Amino acid sequence: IQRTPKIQVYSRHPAENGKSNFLNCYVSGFHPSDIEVDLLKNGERIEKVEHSDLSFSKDWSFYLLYYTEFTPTEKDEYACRVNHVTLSQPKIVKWDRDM
Amino acid sequence: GSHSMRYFDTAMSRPGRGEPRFISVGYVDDTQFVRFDSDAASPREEPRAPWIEQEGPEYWDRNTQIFKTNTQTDRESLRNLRGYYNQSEAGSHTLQSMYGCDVGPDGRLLRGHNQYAYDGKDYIALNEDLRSWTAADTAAQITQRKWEAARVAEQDRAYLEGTCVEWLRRYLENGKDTLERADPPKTHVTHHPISDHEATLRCWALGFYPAEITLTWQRDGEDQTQDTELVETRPAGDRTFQKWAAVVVPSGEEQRYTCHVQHEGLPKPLTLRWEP
Amino acid sequence: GGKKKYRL
Repeated sequence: IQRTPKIQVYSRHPAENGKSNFLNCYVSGFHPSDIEVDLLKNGERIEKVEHSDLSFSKDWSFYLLYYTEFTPTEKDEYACRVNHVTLSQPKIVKWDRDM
Repeated sequence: GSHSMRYFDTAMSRPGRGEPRFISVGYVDDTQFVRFDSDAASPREEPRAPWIEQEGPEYWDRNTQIFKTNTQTDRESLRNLRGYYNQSEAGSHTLQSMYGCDVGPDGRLLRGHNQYAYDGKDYIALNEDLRSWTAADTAAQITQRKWEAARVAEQDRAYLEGTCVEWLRRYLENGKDTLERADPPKTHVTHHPISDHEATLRCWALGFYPAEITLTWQRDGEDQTQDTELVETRPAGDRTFQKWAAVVVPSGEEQRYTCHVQHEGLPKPLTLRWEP
Repeated sequence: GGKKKYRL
C-alpha cells in the first residue's frame, strides 16, 4: 500500500512581524517513510532545518515535523516543499498566517 | 485510566543500500523520551526527555543492547517476510511494531499491546488476553505457529504485566511535573469573509497537552459534523499541540454558531462564539 | 525500558 502525506505549514506561536518564531511543516498520514521536505524562504531552501525522530500513528502511517527559527515580516513569503513516491512532482504548500 | 508507554519500531529494507534501517522511538503518552537508530554514527539508546537523563550507565547499556539485538531480529524477520510473500529481493519493504502498556490512575495494568504491520497492513497482534494471537493472513499464520511453539506470548506477557508497568510507574514519578500535567488549550474564534454571502468561522485550540481533544461546531445546538472542516492535531514543537475546526456560515448568522472544546486540562468543557 | 523481540 501507499498513502500520500497530508501537509501543514504553520508557526509555533502566533505570527507577529519582527518577532522570532518557529516555522513548522508537519507531514503525516504517509507510507512508506521515505520523504524529502524543504522549508523555503522566497523560493530558496533554508539550511538550518531540523526534524523529529520518525514515528507513526495507530493506523501505521508515519509523521515527521520539520522546523526552523524564522522572524516573519510582511514581505517575506514562506513555504514547505514535499516529495514522496506517491507524488508526481514536489508539492508546495504556502505558509498562511491564519491557518 | 490515565497513562501509557509505547515503543514504535520501524525497520525498512533498502536492497543495494546496506542493511535494513531500524529506528525505535519510546513514548510516555505524547512525550517522546528515547530513540535508537541503527543509522546513527554510533547507535545507542539516547534521551529525548530531561527526566530520563538521571538514569544510570547500566540503564543505557542494557537498553542499548536490547535495541541492538532487536535490530538483528527485525532484519531476520524482514528476510522471512519476503519468503512468506514470495517477494523479490529487489524490492524495499517495511516492518513496523508497537508494544507497550496502559495503566490506570493507580498505576494498575489496564491493557498490554504487541502488534506488527508489514508494508502498512496489519500482520499479527497479541490479543488482549496476553496469551493468544490474531494473524491477518496465511503468512502471519507461519509467524503464529512459530510463536505458539516457542511460547513467545508468555514472554511478552511477563514484559507487559511486569517490566513495562514498573518502568512506566518509575518514569511517571520522575517526570511528574510534565507527564502528570495537562495544559489546557488557549481558545478563540476568528472570522474570514469569503464573499458577500458567506464567511468562515475558525475555532482555535493552542498550547494544549496531551494531544487528545474534541473541537466541534453547532448551529442552533445541532452538531455540524458533515459541515465542519477539522485539521489533524499538529505538534507545535514545545511539547504542545494545536488544532482548528472551521465552518462556512451565511453572513449575519454567525451568532447561531457555537464552538465546543473538550480537553482533560479543562474543569468543565468550553463554549465559544465569534466576538466581533 | 525496551522489550526483547522475537523473529517473525
